[PDB]
Amino acid sequence: LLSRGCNDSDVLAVAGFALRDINKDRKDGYVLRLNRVNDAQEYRGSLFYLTLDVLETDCHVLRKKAWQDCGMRIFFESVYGQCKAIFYMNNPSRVLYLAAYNCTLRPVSKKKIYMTCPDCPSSIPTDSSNHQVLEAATESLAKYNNENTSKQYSLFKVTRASSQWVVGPSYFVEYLIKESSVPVGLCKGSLTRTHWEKFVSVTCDFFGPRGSVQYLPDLFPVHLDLTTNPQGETLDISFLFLEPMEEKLVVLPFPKEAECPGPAQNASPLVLPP
Amino acid sequence: NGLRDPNTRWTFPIPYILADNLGLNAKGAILYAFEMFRLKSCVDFKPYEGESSYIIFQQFDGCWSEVGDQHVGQNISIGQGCAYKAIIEHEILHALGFYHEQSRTDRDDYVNIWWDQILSGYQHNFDTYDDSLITDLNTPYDYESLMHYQPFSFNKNASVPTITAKIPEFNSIIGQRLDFSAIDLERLNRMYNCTTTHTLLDHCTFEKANICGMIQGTRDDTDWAHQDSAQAGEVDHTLLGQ
Amino acid sequence: NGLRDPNTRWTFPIPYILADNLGLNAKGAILYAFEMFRLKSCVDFKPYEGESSYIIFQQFDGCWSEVGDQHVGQNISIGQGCAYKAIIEHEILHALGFYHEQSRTDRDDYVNIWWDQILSGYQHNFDTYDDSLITDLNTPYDYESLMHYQPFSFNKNASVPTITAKIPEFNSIIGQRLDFSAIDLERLNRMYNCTTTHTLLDHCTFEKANICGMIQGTRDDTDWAHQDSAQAGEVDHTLLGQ
Amino acid sequence: NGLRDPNTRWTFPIPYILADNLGLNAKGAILYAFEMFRLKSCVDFKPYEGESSYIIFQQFDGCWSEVGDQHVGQNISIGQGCAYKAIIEHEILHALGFYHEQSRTDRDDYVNIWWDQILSGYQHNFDTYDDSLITDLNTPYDYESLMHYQPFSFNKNASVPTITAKIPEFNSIIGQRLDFSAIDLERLNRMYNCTTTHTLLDHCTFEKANICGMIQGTRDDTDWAHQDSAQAGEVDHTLLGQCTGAGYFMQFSTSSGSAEEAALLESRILYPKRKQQCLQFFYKMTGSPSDRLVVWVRRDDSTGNVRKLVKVQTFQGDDDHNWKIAHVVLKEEQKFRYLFQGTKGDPQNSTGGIYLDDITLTETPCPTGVWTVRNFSQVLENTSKGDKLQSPRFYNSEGYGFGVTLYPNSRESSGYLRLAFHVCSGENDAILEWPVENRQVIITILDQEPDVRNRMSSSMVFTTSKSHTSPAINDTVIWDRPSRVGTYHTDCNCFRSIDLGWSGFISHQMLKRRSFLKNDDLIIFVDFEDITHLS
Ligand SMILES: *[C@@H]1O[C@H](CO[C@@H]2O[C@@H](C)[C@@H](O)[C@@H](O)[C@@H]2O)[C@@H](O[C@@H]2O[C@H](CO)[C@@H](O[C@@H]3O[C@H](CO)[C@@H](O)[C@H](O)[C@@H]3O)[C@H](O)[C@H]2NC(C)=O)[C@H](O)[C@H]1NC(C)=O
Ligand SMILES: *[C@@H]1O[C@H](CO)[C@@H](O[C@@H]2O[C@H](CO)[C@@H](O[C@@H]3O[C@H](CO)[C@@H](O)[C@H](O)[C@H]3NC(C)=O)[C@H](O)[C@H]2NC(C)=O)[C@H](O)[C@H]1NC(C)=O
Ligand SMILES: *[C@@H]1O[C@H](CO)[C@@H](O[C@@H]2O[C@H](CO)[C@@H](O[C@@H]3O[C@H](CO)[C@@H](O)[C@H](O)[C@H]3NC(C)=O)[C@H](O)[C@H]2NC(C)=O)[C@H](O)[C@H]1NC(C)=O
Ligand SMILES: *[C@@H]1O[C@H](CO)[C@@H](O[C@@H]2O[C@H](CO)[C@@H](O[C@@H]3O[C@H](CO)[C@@H](O)[C@H](O)[C@H]3NC(C)=O)[C@H](O)[C@H]2NC(C)=O)[C@H](O)[C@H]1NC(C)=O
Ligand SMILES: *[C@@H]1O[C@H](CO)[C@@H](O[C@@H]2O[C@H](CO)[C@@H](O)[C@H](O)[C@H]2NC(C)=O)[C@H](O)[C@H]1NC(C)=O
Ligand SMILES: *[C@@H]1O[C@H](CO)[C@@H](O[C@@H]2O[C@H](CO)[C@@H](O)[C@H](O)[C@H]2NC(C)=O)[C@H](O)[C@H]1NC(C)=O
Ligand SMILES: *[C@@H]1O[C@H](CO)[C@@H](O[C@@H]2O[C@H](CO)[C@@H](O)[C@H](O)[C@H]2NC(C)=O)[C@H](O)[C@H]1NC(C)=O
Ligand SMILES: *[C@@H]1O[C@H](CO)[C@@H](O[C@@H]2O[C@H](CO)[C@@H](O)[C@H](O)[C@H]2NC(C)=O)[C@H](O)[C@H]1NC(C)=O
Ligand SMILES: *[C@@H]1O[C@H](CO)[C@@H](O[C@@H]2O[C@H](CO)[C@@H](O)[C@H](O)[C@H]2NC(C)=O)[C@H](O)[C@H]1NC(C)=O
Ligand SMILES: *[C@@H]1O[C@H](CO)[C@@H](O)[C@H](O)[C@H]1NC(C)=O
Ligand SMILES: [Ca+2]
Ligand SMILES: [Ca+2]
Ligand SMILES: [Ca+2]
Ligand SMILES: [Ca+2]
Ligand SMILES: [Zn+2]
Ligand SMILES: [Zn+2]
Repeated sequence: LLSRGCNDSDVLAVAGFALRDINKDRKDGYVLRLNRVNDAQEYRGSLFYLTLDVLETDCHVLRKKAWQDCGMRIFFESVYGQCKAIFYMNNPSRVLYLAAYNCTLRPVSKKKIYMTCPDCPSSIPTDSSNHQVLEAATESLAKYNNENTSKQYSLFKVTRASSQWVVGPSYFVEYLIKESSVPVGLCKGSLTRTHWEKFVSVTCDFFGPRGSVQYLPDLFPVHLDLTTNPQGETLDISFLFLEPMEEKLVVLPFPKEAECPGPAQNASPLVLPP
Repeated sequence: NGLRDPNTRWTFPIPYILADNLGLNAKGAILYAFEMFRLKSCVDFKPYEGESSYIIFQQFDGCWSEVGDQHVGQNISIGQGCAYKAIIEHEILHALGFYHEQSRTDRDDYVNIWWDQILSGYQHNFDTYDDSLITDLNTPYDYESLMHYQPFSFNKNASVPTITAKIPEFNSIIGQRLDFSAIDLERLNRMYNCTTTHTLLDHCTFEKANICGMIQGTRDDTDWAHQDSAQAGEVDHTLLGQ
Repeated sequence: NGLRDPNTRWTFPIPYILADNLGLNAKGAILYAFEMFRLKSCVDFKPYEGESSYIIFQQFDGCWSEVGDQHVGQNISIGQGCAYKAIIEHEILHALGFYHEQSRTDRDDYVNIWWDQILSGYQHNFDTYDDSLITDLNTPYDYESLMHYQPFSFNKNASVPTITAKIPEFNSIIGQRLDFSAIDLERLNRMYNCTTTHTLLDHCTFEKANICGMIQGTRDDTDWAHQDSAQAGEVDHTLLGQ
Repeated sequence: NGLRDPNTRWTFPIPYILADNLGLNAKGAILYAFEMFRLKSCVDFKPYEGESSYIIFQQFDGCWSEVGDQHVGQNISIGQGCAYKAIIEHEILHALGFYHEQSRTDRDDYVNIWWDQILSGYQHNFDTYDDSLITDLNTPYDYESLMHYQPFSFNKNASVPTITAKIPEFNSIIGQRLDFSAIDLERLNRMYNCTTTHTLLDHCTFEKANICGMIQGTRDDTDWAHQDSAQAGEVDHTLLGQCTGAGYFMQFSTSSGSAEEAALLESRILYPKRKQQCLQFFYKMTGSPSDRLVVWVRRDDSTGNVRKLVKVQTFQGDDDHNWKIAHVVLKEEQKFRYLFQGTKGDPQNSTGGIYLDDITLTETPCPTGVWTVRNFSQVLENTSKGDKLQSPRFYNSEGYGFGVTLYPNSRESSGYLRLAFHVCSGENDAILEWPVENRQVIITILDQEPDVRNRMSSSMVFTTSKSHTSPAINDTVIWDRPSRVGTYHTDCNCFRSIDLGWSGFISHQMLKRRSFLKNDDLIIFVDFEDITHLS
């Protein structure tokens, strides 16, 4: 394999399509953003094994926006980590294809956020055992079902959540919805319960290659060894074409992670793998 | 509780922006909080005019600030329900390089943290800092601090406090949100070398025979007595015969 | 009474030379005055190391200082008897840009000058400076000031006062040579942005319920009461039951 | 026994690491061993700061070192039970470049190896090295060497020695683990070109008429006599009348003249290398109780003139008239001179004077408590097995009261001295943290030689620990507050803990050698200091 510099311009181009394909496969959670190429190793078109260090954008994967259309999350909201990937590009046929991936993600260290900004909403382990998260999402939904009545909506799933305690308990939530079947939108919301008076807010916004994703707790382990075979093991990409060109392919064991790493889209150690 | 590194200091006035996502009430309350800083300290604020570091105030999720001057300029959030002056003063004290009072290095001497009563994943909000990160500004731990968390902060059970004073009387006082404490002003002044304040022009209580540099006319007829509260039933207002 | 122009302000530590024409008593009295400055303000002193301006203290004729930092470095004189700590402190306050208290712009509101009782050839030592030359530092005229002249100063007749307070009580007070007054420190601190004294490390009178951030041990058997001074003989030392 | 190749030499200070697999007791004992190197040689040590060659001290299996500087940096092991200073000193001598003494090229001229008594597969540890590997540094074979091996070394049968001296007396001496031998220090000095040592600042036995460059005041009233031990019944402490015409000391007669007449004896100027020093000396006050021996410092007044007097410690007459030992903590960071004033008090009630001999001045802490036991040879005969003596109660720097139990005849073995520490209740206990979690006891039987390089003071070390317990105290920690957990003694109106230390701290046949019983009496030093800060 020809190991490729992480700043190599063809690799920098490939990484943006590989990431788009990774999002294309993802059917739940949030659109990932490149922070910086951290590995790229090439079998010989061109087949790349990769490690991309990555952030989370503010857009859910069910939203129709491309990842380039979207913004980065604020420091305290941040999720980040590593995507490991296998992707091919044929220069004559202009082919661009992710074969497989595995992505490990973490929230930013809740300690390092508190060290940078003490009142910043600290992210919550996402489950139904946080009854106040359920109360926050149901209250923000109930507010929207009063702000509009041309349609009415139901809570599908709570996705991202944080809370704060500077005015009493303040909770902040993101959740999927459908009408009162498949979701129709993502809604942000909040609930702030001062002893003398509630406050409620809401927004509503409206709407493959084998791999895996995990949002692990904070203070990047990943696996993608599709074969053990030192001679390599067979793959086929010949289905991509209207005519029967001979395009069988080889996967060898996953390559281990001087023109490296690439420059970061956000250089803060809050969102940087080791 | 002050961020030690002197690079993290502002240079007054702090240039600021009020984003339009703030409700009118929040914009007005932020200006009222600045008038309290200008009245109790040499801290001042100016509208933004192209400075490298500045505060932008915005109605984001919750109510929070980065700590000290971030030299690129920085967000303060004042989320819905955080309009009261003391919350704004608390956040502006974070932008002015202060941490919470229960995050002092010595805090364990002054408060109990009931760790098992804190909500899971919220234990960090009670992380202390070492004396390399933070100065005490040679001041005691102040329970009456605006930075101090209320007894029920991040608690599992609404009947049960997260944090309590080792001097049990201060259970009732920790996390007052009236105003700056006297020691919070002392610390802010020791941080920013203040002595005057922009908006207290004079005061007098007459406790000194100097009568605050007041003088008595001579084109008038007589004089006001500098009357001593010793006479029966005839006390001053400063001490009311105390 | 402070010189308005900020260029006239020292930058601490003020580097000093003690000239060898000074007696030992005068050298030691100077270093003792420095300890009082360091103890009551952020004013600090260092031995000379080639700086552009510095004080040299001298046993020249009389006891006198140029006012404020002359950026070439300047004489102070300490003639016989000016070895007294308060007279060194007075001359160092001149060096720190302070004029006499009876030379305030408003001084005529507070003190009579008996020009007829001044020695002929010395009336100009009772000149008063306009407010473009001097600030009040937003302070009252202070009879207790170390910068004030006593009643019998430059007088023809030893029995007859040159200068008297219009509040007549203060005739018994003006031109004290004890120490800095509280307003002399308040002025000095406003002039130099001093918030913390170099040597006052801590003080406590327990007047506040946080007991000056003291704590009680748990290794010991028991605790000290924070005691209310209310019982019949058992008064505090700060207030003596006043 | 020194490694010949000069590329194997260290360059001082030796940079070191204490690995956290070391117990606190081992960490403290290693630093204490470094203090003994600095007190007897120009060897010095420093914390590691990224140097190429260094020692990392660890708690591996057994207790060992690589020999000489290994330029990549090297391990020392101090396995459990190796804490005692002499073992640490032995392994640091290996790292300095010394092989075992019975591995000398010429050893066979001096010792017998009973090869058939050695364990099979260990005999190679008794190999002798050629003169191309090793120098003698022009020194004889030393049976007293700390680098020697005990008779019972790697032996099959516990009754039978592996190694014996050809001169049969030294069978009782080989493999001493008191300290460095005199010859071990001479070799160490000859290897590294040492002449001074970092932590002996001064000493004086008054042997020369020069009086060690001391002087006498002239602003005082009179003088100390530089007094000859030849006068009957008035022996100095250095020789105690063992030699005619050679024992000398300072004496200040208080038997005549007025009260409050005085003489200053004043040292030569000293340039301290540390912030603290301990002025040891020996003295007598046979004169009226109202006589005062006052120790003073004259120190640099910061103009470079040594004229600032500082009264440091006053010694007053007691019923005892035999030679006492004194230690005065000095705290000098600028050049100075130590001074003795004697003050005459009621000469109408003095038949005697004040005496000084055997001064030593080390840049160290002082022994925290010092016990003398008088007529110790007579005590050692009179005492039955398992009888005890107890020290009066010392206080450490933190205010913990403590003492030592001496059992002159061990009940645990014949011909051995047992010596043990205990905490005592005292006026401070109510505020101190209990148990004594990490305080490090060092007990030393002082070798009474003024020159610290001539001293082989026996010393044993332990750290009071949470693991130290007994059923006699319901399996609670021995170092808990002595009013709770100790036993009462009207003998000092104290509680005392259960005692911990060593059965056979030293044998009688060892204690009778050297200067451990110099004036027919025993001197024990105790230190008891917190070592939590090494964690
Ligand atoms: C005169 O000095 C003696 C002791 O000094 C010795 O005798 C002188 C005459 C000279 O020869 C000196 O060179 C020589 O050192 C004083 O005698 C001592 O008095 C004290 C107080 O009464 C006694 O102390 C008590 O001792 C008992 C034990 O016996 C204890 O239980 C007590 O607690 C207490 O310590 C001491 O025994 C006694 N010593 C002797 C050897 O007699 C004498 O008091 C003094 N005279 C004056 C007028 O000062
Ligand atoms: C409050 O008052 C303080 C004095 O009491 C000010 O502290 C001094 O600020 C100086 C800069 O204005 C510092 O000088 C710099 O020091 C650093 C090392 O700390 C050097 O590298 C720099 O070279 C030096 N600057 C120059 C131009 O050479 C002083 O060190 C510092 N003194 C002390 C004792 O802290 C505070 O700046 C002031 N703060 C505010 C918010 O007003
Ligand atoms: C005590 O604190 C004062 C603030 O409370 C300091 O006062 C500030 O000093 C600045 C210089 O160090 C002044 O800047 C100058 O401003 C004028 C316009 O007023 C400009 O022409 C100058 O170019 C400008 N100088 C520079 C280098 O930019 C501030 O105006 C001034 N602020 C006030 C309110 O007076 C004192 O300096 C400080 N004194 C000491 C001894 O610490
Ligand atoms: C204790 O004193 C010893 C002398 O008694 C010192 O030994 C001398 O060290 C020199 C280096 O510092 C040696 O010079 C080198 O010698 C070798 C051959 O031995 C040459 O190849 C080198 O070129 C030469 N060095 C240079 C720069 O040319 C001396 O030869 C050596 N003398 C003897 C008699 O051995 C010890 O080094 C000293 N110990 C310490 C720790 O300082
Ligand atoms: C203040 O918070 C806002 C939150 O919106 C930050 O603005 C976002 O920043 C990221 C990264 O630059 C962009 O992708 C988004 O498009 C921004 N959104 C908006 C609405 O501008 C902002 O960067 C924070 N910091 C400052 C100093 O303003
Ligand atoms: C929240 O805290 C309160 C106060 O400690 C708990 O109240 C106790 O509840 C039980 C019954 O569940 C009663 O037997 C006790 O008498 C109550 N104690 C007091 C002091 O009133 C309450 O149960 C806690 N709830 C949760 C969910 O933690
Ligand atoms: C100093 O002032 C006093 C008071 O004005 C003068 O004292 C008076 O002198 C007259 C004679 O000229 C006497 O009759 C009065 O009895 C004095 N009064 C008092 C209070 O004693 C004094 O003469 C003046 N001296 C000088 C040298 O000017
Ligand atoms: C000191 O001895 C230890 C224990 O053998 C050495 O530590 C490890 O030793 C094995 C075998 O050499 C290596 O596989 C490990 O990588 C070593 N780890 C470390 C942290 O060194 C150690 O190397 C020895 N020497 C020194 C200078 O420490
Ligand atoms: C260790 O050495 C001693 C001394 O030679 C041996 O002692 C003998 O032991 C036997 C009984 O086992 C007795 O009959 C002899 O009288 C003992 N001799 C002496 C001189 O006391 C001992 O046996 C040896 N042990 C081993 C295991 O070799
Ligand atoms: C020590 O021995 C001497 C005799 O040499 C005797 O007089 C003295 O009382 C003994 N002292 C003690 C403490 O036993
Ligand atoms: Ca009037
Ligand atoms: Ca207590
Ligand atoms: Ca002698
Ligand atoms: Ca003399
Ligand atoms: Zn806060
Ligand atoms: Zn060995």
